[PDB]
Amino acid sequence: GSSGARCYVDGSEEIGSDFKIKCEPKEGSLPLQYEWQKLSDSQKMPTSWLAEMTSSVISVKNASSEYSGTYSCTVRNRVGSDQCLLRLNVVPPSNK
Repeated sequence: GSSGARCYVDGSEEIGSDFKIKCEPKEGSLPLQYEWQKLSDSQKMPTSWLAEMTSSVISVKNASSEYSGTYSCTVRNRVGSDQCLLRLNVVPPSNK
């Protein structure tokens, strides 16, 4: 499939739901430099954003129904320096 960049997100929006993010840059050889970028009202995640600076695989909690934002991934390798688009959404279950 993708060559050099792997970006996708696994997170189901629910009060106390399941979150997960994955981003790994594998272009023929090991990458040079890469860092994550996101826009989430809950942006306060120092240790979490550190792992995001270089993650490969991440797990989060949907404990908050306000964790809906547009994520993003950035990789820079002489052999494949580009960006990525990631997304995460956490909200409350609309019961009928």
